[PDB]
Amino acid sequence: GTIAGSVHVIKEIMLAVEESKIALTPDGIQLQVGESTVIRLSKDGITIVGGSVFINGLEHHHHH
Amino acid sequence: GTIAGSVHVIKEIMLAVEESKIALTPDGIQLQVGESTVIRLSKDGITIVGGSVFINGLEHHHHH
Amino acid sequence: GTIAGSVHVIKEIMLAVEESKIALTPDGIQLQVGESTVIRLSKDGITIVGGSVFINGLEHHHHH
Repeated sequence: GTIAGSVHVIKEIMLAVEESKIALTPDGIQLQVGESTVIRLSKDGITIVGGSVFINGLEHHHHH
Repeated sequence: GTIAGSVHVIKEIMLAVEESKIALTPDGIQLQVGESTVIRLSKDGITIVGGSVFINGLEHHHHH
Repeated sequence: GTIAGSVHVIKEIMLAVEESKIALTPDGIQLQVGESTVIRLSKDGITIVGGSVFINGLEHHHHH
């Protein structure tokens, strides 16, 4: 399905098309596609995760 | 021009101001400005490209 | 507060929930949360800054 919504009572903006979503809340911003591609922004920083992440042609590998 | 639109018949949300665009589809999310700055998110990962990309002050150079 | 708005006279789309904002203008796109987490996209490239930035589990440290 698809949802585009802005609500204040409880404060959220959501844009969604199936599994692709952008959400804004007082805690920050999340962009995601499916279950494992996610960019999250919060007051304290940013997390970027993806099965493959490429930045200007160079792959950023996983660290555990 | 400028466009902000949500459509389901065919499933897409688009936010555009001239050459700056964010689009959501069932395939993922794309953010772009002009023809060569792009962040794309898909089920399988993320690509980030820009003439200059800086992350926390450090430049990420191009790899071919 | 919360704001979701599209204006053309002067050309801007803004999505905001308290300190979390996404703005599109002819100059590009900015996503931010609070005062120091920011992703900016412009015709010339991309800047990503956050108190902590992690990409696929690896921290990207600050360079001055």
